[PDB]
Amino acid sequence: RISNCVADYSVLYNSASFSTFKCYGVSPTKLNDLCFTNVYADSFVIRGD
Amino acid sequence: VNQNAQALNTLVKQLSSNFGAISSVLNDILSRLDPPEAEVQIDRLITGR
Amino acid sequence: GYQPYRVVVLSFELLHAPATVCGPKKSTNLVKNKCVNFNFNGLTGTGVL
Amino acid sequence: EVRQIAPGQTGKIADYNYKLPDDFTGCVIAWNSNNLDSKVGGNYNYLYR
Repeated sequence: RISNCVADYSVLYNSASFSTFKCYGVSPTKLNDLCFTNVYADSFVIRGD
Repeated sequence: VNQNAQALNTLVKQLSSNFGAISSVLNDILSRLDPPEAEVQIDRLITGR
Repeated sequence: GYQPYRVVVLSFELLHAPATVCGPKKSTNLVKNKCVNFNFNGLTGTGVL
Repeated sequence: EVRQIAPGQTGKIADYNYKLPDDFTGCVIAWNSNNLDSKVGGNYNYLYR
């Protein structure tokens, strides 16, 4: 649970490593203006399929 | 007078409903999503109102 | 089909609450009696303050 | 990076190089030209802003 900081959501979108980038929540470029109340970052690794 | 003002009250109160969209604040959806999908979202919300 | 993909999901609990994290957009001082297109952490309305 | 060229995407392949309108009507065509485009010289003559 990341909180009380500033996030570089523009450049995060910029690294071309991201191959499956599905932003069902909101449009990617618009991650910059809105203020997120809180946030979780659930990380793991799964199959390619 | 009671019935007329109560009808108007229901009309105004109807604005809080998401009608199945992402939210009820029309400007929140504008800030969140992109035009090519705000299209369908705003479509649902507008047809509801 | 079986090349392991590292996957991170970023869930945002966007609602009306104390804003903790958002983008590095440059703030500016207020105004009174002059309607403005303000953005107070998602509250993207308009009006005098 | 072909699937990204579509009305409703943003990126190096979607907007930075060449755009598609949100009211476009037409047909995109993509096929595997890895036969001729495979250049022992590394085919670096193919550029993008």
